[PDB]
Amino acid sequence: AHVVKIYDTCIGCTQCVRACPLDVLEMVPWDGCKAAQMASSPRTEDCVGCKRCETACPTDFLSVRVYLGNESTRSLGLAY
Amino acid sequence: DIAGLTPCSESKAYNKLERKELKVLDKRLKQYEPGSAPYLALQATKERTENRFKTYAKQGLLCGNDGLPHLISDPGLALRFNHAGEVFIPTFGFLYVAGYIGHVGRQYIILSKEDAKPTDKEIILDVPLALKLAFQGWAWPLASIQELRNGSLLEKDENITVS
Amino acid sequence: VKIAVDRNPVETNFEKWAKPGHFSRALAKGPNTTTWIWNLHADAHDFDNHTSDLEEISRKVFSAHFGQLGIILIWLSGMYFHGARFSNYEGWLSDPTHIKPSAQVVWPIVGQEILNGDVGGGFQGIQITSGFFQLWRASGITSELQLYSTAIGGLVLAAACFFAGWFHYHKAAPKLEWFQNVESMLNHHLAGLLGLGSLAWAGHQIHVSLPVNKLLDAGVDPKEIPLPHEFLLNQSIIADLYPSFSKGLAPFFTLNWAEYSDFLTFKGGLNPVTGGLWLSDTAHHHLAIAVLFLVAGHQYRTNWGIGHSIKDILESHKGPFTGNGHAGLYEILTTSWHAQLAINLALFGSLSIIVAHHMYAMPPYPYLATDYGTQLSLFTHHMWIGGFCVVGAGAHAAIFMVRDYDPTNNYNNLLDRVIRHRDAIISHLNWVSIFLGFHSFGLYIHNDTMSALGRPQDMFSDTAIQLQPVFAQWIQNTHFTAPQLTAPNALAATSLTWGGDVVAVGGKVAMMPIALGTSDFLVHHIHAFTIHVTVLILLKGVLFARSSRLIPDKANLGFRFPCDGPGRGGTCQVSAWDHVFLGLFWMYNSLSIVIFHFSWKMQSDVWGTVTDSGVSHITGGNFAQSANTINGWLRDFLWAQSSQVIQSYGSALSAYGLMFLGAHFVWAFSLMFLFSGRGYWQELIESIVWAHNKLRVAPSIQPRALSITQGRAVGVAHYLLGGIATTWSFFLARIIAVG
Amino acid sequence: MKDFTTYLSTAPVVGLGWAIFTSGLLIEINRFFPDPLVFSF
Amino acid sequence: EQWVTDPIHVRPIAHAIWDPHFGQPAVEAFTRGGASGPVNIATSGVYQWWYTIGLRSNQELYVSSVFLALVSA
Amino acid sequence: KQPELDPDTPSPIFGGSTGGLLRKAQVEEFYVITWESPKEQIFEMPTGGAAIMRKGPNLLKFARKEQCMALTTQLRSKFRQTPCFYRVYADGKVQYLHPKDGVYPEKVNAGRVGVNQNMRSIGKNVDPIKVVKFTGSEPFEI
Ligand SMILES: CC1=C(C/C=C(\C)CCC[C@H](C)CCC[C@H](C)CCCC(C)C)C(=O)c2ccccc2C1=O
Ligand code: SF4
Ligand code: SF4
Repeated sequence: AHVVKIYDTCIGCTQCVRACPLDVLEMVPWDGCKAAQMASSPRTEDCVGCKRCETACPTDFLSVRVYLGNESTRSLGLAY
Repeated sequence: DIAGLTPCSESKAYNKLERKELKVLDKRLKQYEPGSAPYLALQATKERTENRFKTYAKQGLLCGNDGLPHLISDPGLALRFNHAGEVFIPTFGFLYVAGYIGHVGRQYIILSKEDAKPTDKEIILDVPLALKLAFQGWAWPLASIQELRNGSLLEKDENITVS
Repeated sequence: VKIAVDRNPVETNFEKWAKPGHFSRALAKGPNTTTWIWNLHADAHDFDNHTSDLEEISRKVFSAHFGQLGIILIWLSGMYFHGARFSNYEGWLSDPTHIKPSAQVVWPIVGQEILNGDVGGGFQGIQITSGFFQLWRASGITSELQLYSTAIGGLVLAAACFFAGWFHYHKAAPKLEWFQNVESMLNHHLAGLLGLGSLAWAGHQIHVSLPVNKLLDAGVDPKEIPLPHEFLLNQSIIADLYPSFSKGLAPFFTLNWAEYSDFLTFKGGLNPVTGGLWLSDTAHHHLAIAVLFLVAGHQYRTNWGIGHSIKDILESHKGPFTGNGHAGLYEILTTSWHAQLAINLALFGSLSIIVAHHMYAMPPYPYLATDYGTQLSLFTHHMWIGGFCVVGAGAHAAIFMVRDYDPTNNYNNLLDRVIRHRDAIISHLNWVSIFLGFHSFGLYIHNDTMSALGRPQDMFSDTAIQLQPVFAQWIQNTHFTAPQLTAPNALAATSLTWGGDVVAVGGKVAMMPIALGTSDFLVHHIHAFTIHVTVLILLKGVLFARSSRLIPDKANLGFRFPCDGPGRGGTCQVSAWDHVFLGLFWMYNSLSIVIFHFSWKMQSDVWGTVTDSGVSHITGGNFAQSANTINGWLRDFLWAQSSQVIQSYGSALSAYGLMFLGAHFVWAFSLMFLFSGRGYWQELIESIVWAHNKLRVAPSIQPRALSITQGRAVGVAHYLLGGIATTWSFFLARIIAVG
Repeated sequence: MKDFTTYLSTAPVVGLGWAIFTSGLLIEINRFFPDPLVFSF
Repeated sequence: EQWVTDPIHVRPIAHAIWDPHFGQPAVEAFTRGGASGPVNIATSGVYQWWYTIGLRSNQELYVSSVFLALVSA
Repeated sequence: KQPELDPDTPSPIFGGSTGGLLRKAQVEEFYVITWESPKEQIFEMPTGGAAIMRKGPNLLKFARKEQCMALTTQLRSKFRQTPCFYRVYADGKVQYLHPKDGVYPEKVNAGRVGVNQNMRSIGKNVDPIKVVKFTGSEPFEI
C-alpha cells in the first residue's frame, strides 16, 4: 500500500494523529522535552493516502512523507 | 539606398496614401457647416495629419516598397547616415529611465530592511522617503558603477538554494 | 413591530483603515505573505467570516445596501448628465427616424477622435446602445435644460443615500429584532415600495401622455410643444387634447368608472407609422400593478389582530408523504442572510431573463423597433445578468448550508427528505443529460455526416424530412385565436411574432412574425440540454456540501477549498465553490447559445427592409437550412457576420475590433490559469527570488503564487471576461452596420 | 488627519497618484507634441 | 503512370474507397482521376521522390513494396 | 479489556438515506462502531440526516472506515463519549481496531513498539544508485 515513514525530525506535537481521518498511526515511547512522543505507522491496510497528516506536521522538514504506492478498495475510498 | 529602401519623400505609395487619407477625411468633412464644432474638430485633425506627413520627411527615414516608414535599429547603419534617432538614442533614454526607477526602488527596499516589521512599509509606503529618493536618482550611472566597484551590491552567497 | 437602533455603536475614525484586515484577526496581525492582500480583498465583504455576531452582520448588510444604491444613483445621474451636456438628444428628438443616438464624445489626443461617429444633429460622438434617448422621449423632454436638473436631483439623492447608510451603521445601527420583521419587511416592500411607486408612476404616465401620443407624433417641434407644466394645470389644454378631462373628477368618487376612456385605454399592438407603443396601456398596467401589489401587502397579521402571520401558515401545511413539513423555514430565513439572498437570486435572474424575453418581442418605448441594435444589446445584457444571478443563487444556497445551518432548530422534514435521496436526483439527471446530448447534439453530427456523404435528400431539413415543433405552434395558435374567442375585450394578440401583419417603419420592418421550424426545435433542445447540465452542476454542488459518499467530514473543511488530498486516486474540485466554478462555464455556454440563436433568428427571419413588393430581410433566409448543421453556424452566421468586426478599423467602430482581439487575448490568458497549477509556478518564483537576492532587492513580504482557489478564480474570471467581451464586440459591431 | 495621512499610503495612493501623474504627463506630451515617431536627430 | 509522362497536367492519387455510406454525388465528386471510382489525392510527396531517383513503371513499385514487406518480416 | 462486536443491538430512530450499504458491504466487509450516548439526544449522520439516540450504549455501522472516525471525532468535540471500532471479513472473522490501546492513538499507552520508521535526518536519503531493486517503495531499512 502507501509506504509511510517517520524520521527522527519530530517533536511529538500529537497533531498528525488528531488530524488523520483514518486513525492509521500511533504515538508510543519517545524521549522528548515536554511531551516525549514519536509517531509510527504500525498498519497501512486502511491508509488512503489523503496527505492530511502531512499538512499538520509542523516539522521542517516534514517528519512523515507518504510514498504513493498501489491502489485497492481501501486506498481508492470505494463504498462499492 | 540601404536595404533597397528609398527616402520616404520619393515614395509614390506614401503620397498616394496621404492623398487617400485626405480624401477619406474630406468626404465626411463636407457633411457639416464651417461654424459647428465637428467641423472644427475635423479641421484640426486634418491639420495634424498633414503635419504628421510633413514633419516625418526630415533628416531621412526610409520607406519601402509599401511607402510606410521602416525603423533602422542597427548602430552603424544609423551611423554613417542620419538615422541615430530611429532607435539608437531612445534605447539610451529608456535605459536611463529604467535605471533611475530600479535604483530608486532598490535603495528604498534596502533602507527599509533595517526597521521593525518592514512588511508594513511595503503595504503602507514611506511617502516622504519615496519622494526624497525619487529626486536623487538622476545621477544613478555614477552611483551604480562606483557602488559596483564598492561591492555593496554583491551578496556573499548567503541565500536559500536547493540544488 | 417597532424600531430598535443603538446610538454611536462604532465611532467614526480613520484608524481602522490604517490596519487592513482588521475584520479578520488572522489578517490584522500583518502581511507576511503576498497572499495576505488577496485574502484581504476576497474577505472584506465576507461579513459572516468577520465574526459570528449576526447583529453586526445584518448591520453590515443593511449598510452595504445603501453603499450600493448610492453608486446606482450616481450612475443614473451620470447617464442623465451625459445626455444633457454633450449629446444630440435635441437633434434626435427633432428627427428620430434617421438620426442615431450618441451621448459620448472622445478627446482629441492620438487620433481617438475618429470614434466620434458622424451621427447628425449638428453633433458627432460615440453611438450608444443603452436605450436612454427612447426612454427619455417618453417623458416629454423638449430641451437639454431638463436633464441637468434631473441629474442634480439624482446626485442629491445619492448623497442622501450614502448619508443614510452611514447613519444606520454608525448612528442608528439597528438590532436583529428590526431586521427579522419579515411581516413588516414584506408589507412595506410589497405594499409600499411597490404599490405606492407603481401608483405614482401610473399617475405620471397619465399626465405625460399628451406630448408623446399626440404632439411628438404630429411633427410638432419640441420647442413648439408646450411644456409639461403648461399641460398639467390648464384645464382648457387637457380638455382640448382629451375630452374625458375637465368633467369634474366625478366618476372616480362614486366609482362610476364609465367616462375615463381617453387616458386609460386598452388597445394592444401599434401603428405601423407611429413606430412605438402608447402610454395609456402602460398607465393602465401600472395602475393594475399598484392596486395588486398594494392589496397583496395587506395579507399578514402585524399588530391589530387582523390577518395571519407566516409561522402559522408554514405550520398549517403538511401531507401524507412528507409529514411535519415547513417546521422551521421561517427561522431558516430569519436566521441567515445567505438563505434570503440565495432564495432571492434564485428567481431574480430568471425574471431578468423573462424581462429580456418580454422586451425583445415587446418594445415598450417609442421609436426603437427600427433600432435593431438596442434590442439585441439589452436582451443579451439582461440574459447574462440573469445567468450570473442564477449561478450566484446556486452558490449562496451552499453558502447558507455551510456556515448558517444546523438541522436541530432549523430542522425541517422537507429538507432532510430532499437530502435522503440526494443521489437518485443526480443519477437520473445524469442519465437525462446523456439522453439530451445524444438526442440534441448528435443530430447535428448526423446532419453534417449526411450533407458530407453526398446525400442531401437524407439530411434533416424542412424539405427532406421535417422535424419541427407543434406544441409551441399550438400555444401561438391559442394566442392568435385568443382575440374575440377567448379574449373578447382584447383587440390584438399577445405579440406580433406569430400574427402576421408585417409592421414596417421607414423601410425597416418594425416587427414581423417569427417562424418555428426544425431549426428552432433543435436549438431549443440544445438550450434545454445546456440548462439542465448547468442545473445539474449547481445542485450537485449544493447538495454534496454537508456530506457525501467519499468524505463524510466535509462540512468542517468550509465552503471555499480546492480539494482534500490526492488520496483515493485523486480529489479535485469537490467543494461547492468548484461546482459554482463549473456552473459559471456552463451558464456561459447556455447563455451564449441562446443569444446566438436570438441574434441569427432576428437577423434572418424577422428584420429587414420592406420594398414595394414585400420585405427584403438582412440575410436571404439562411436560418432554414443552416441551423440543422453545426457547420451552418459557421457557414452563414459566424463566418458571414464577422466582416464588420474585422473590417471596422476604417471607421469609428475600430474600438469594437480592438475589444474583440483583446477579449480573445484575455480568454486564452485565462486558459493559462485554468490548465496550470502552482508547483511549477512556485518553483519558477523560487528561481526568480534567487535572481533577486543576488542584488539584494527582494521584498520583505514573502512573494507566493496565487492560491489554488484564487488560481481557479482568476481562470474563470478571465475566461468569462474574454468570452463575454468578444461576443459583446461581435454583436455590437455587427448590428450597427445593418440597422 | 494623522490616520488619514497614514491611510494615504496604500493602493488608493501612489498607484493612483502614481500612474495618474504618468498618464497625465504622457497625454500632455502627446497633446502639445502631436505625433512623434523618431527623435529630432 | 499518369504522372510521369506529363507531370504538370495531372495530380497524384492515394487510394480508393469502398465506403457504402457515400451517395451518388459523392462518387461523382471523388473522381478527379477518371480511370476508377472514388479516390483521394496523394499529399505524401512520394511521386516526386520516387521519379527523381528513377522510376517509370508500376511494377518497379510492386517490387519495392514486396521487398519492404519482406524486410519487415 | 477491548470489547468485541455483539449482534442484535438496537439502532437509533431514523428514516433512511442513499449512502453506502452497497454490494461491497455484503461480500467484502463492513465496519461497526459502538458508543455510550447517555441523555437521549439529537445527532447528525455522516451519510444521511439528523436522528435521535436513546441513553445507554448504542451501536452503528457504515461502509467506509472514515465514516465512523468522523463520528468518533465529533463525539470528542461536544461531550466526552468514547466509541470503538470493529472490522468484518468474508469469513465472518471480526477484528478490533480502534482503539487498540484504549487511549485513543493520539495519546501514548503504557508501552509498545512501533514499526515503519528510521532514525535519520529529513532528507539525506539514498540516491537512485544501488536502488535498482526498488522493492516498490523502499523502507530504506529492512
Ligand atoms: C501565472 C500563474 C500564477 C501566478 C500569478 C501571479 C504571479 C499573479 C500576480 C500578478 C499581479 C497582477 C502582480 C501585480 C502586483 C504588482 C507588483 C503591483 C501592482 C502594480 C501597481 C501599479 C498597482 C498562479 O498563481 C496560478 C495558480 C493556479 C493556476 C495557474 C496559475 C498561473 O498560471
Ligand atoms: S495519508 Fe491520510 S490516511 Fe494516510 S496516514 Fe496520512 S492522514 Fe492518515
Ligand atoms: S505531526 Fe509530525 S512533528 Fe507532530 S508528532 Fe506527528 S510526526 Fe511528529
